[PDB]
Amino acid sequence: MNKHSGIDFKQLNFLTKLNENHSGELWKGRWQGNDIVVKVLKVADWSTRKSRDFNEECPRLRIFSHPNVLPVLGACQSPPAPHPTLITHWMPYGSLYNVLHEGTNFVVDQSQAVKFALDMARGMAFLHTLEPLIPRHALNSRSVMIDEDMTARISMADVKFSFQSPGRMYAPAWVAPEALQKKPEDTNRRSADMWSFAVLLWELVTREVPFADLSNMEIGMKVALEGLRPTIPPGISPHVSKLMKICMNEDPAKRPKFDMIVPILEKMQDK
Amino acid sequence: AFDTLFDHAPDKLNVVKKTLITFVNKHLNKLNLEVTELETQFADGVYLVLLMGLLEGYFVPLHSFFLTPDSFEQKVLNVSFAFELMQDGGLEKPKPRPEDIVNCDLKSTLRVLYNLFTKYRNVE
Ligand SMILES: Nc1ncnc2c1ncn2[C@@H]1O[C@H](COP(=O)(O)OP(=O)(O)OP(=O)(O)O)[C@@H](O)[C@H]1O
Ligand SMILES: [Mg+2]
Repeated sequence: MNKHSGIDFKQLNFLTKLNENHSGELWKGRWQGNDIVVKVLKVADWSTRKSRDFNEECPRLRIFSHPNVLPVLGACQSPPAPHPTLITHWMPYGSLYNVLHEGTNFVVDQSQAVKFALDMARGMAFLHTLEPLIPRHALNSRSVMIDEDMTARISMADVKFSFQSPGRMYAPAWVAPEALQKKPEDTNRRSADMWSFAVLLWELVTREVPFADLSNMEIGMKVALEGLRPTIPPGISPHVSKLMKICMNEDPAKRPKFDMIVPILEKMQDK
Repeated sequence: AFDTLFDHAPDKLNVVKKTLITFVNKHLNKLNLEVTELETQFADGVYLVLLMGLLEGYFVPLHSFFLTPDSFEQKVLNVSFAFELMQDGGLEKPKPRPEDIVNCDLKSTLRVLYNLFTKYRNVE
């Protein structure tokens, strides 16, 4: 039997285009009474093998059991769809990146920033209980969405597929030094993800894009080969400094697990 | 087009060469790497891959290509990968074979770089 036929591409209402980039395009749309985004993956040298892989990789993103994980609602198989396509619920505030760096109406306060950190840590702790890990899931501020009640949610629609831009990294500033250089199979993936969270902490503290003045190639090559790191921000609380420093330990084995830092972040909220 | 520029214009050819020496050094110097000879330092494919990332806005994970190729086969793979990235950037499939770059066919080394310069002129 064929378990899942996926979502009918013909049923999607494409309203307005939000982006076109190296992956394909992103639209705001509607489907069966849902406000959604539609991610259209435009893949060179599409093949039956890659289409098979898309349909096996997509179900793992359909995670409906944790408030800080944003599931892929479903996917359109290609064929019969024009391109491999995935849909997710529309998050009114966009990405964490948008909220922190492109917010024209308000600046989120630091209590909200701490809550974002807790939300992300809870979602990553849950994802780290999956066996095996979801492959090619990178944590960065573009791959977390902010829902209508300001809940931060890990974006499963931003997990790269096996065929999607292999050999390229468009957000290296969040990637652990070892993960810039070694195959994922030769890295502790959970520890590499904690480095990404440490960079998120830095981002929430500075309200700056990490290494904003450098190109992605410069970032990856200098972090991997020249010991380039974000500078600890000056005059923040010792408690935040110590947390940032241990999550960004040069030794992957010494970085904490997400379920270890969730109680620290809980105690950092307001009584 | 480019055949006439190589074969039947030595004065113009050297105006384009110095250009390409400035062009690739403009970008690779950001990685503390210098290009002093257009005809032999792109042959192993490494600087072509690094250049493509600098020009199209991505990092290439080091496990995705051979940073220090140890064989003719590895350089050919690097160059082929760089040509794939060129095609991902909108260029049509380059006319030289990847082995021609690894064998320093200057008309091929210059043609690849010429099409890179032409396309990525305004890039900083
Ligand atoms: N579920 C969503 N709800 C609302 N806006 C979203 C949602 N997902 C993405 N967006 C928005 O659309 C923009 C473009 O995202 P897009 O996925 O196309 O590019 P990207 O995340 O930078 O790269 P990539 O293709 O690798 O995922 C985002 O910056 C964000 O503002
Ligand atoms: Mg995305």
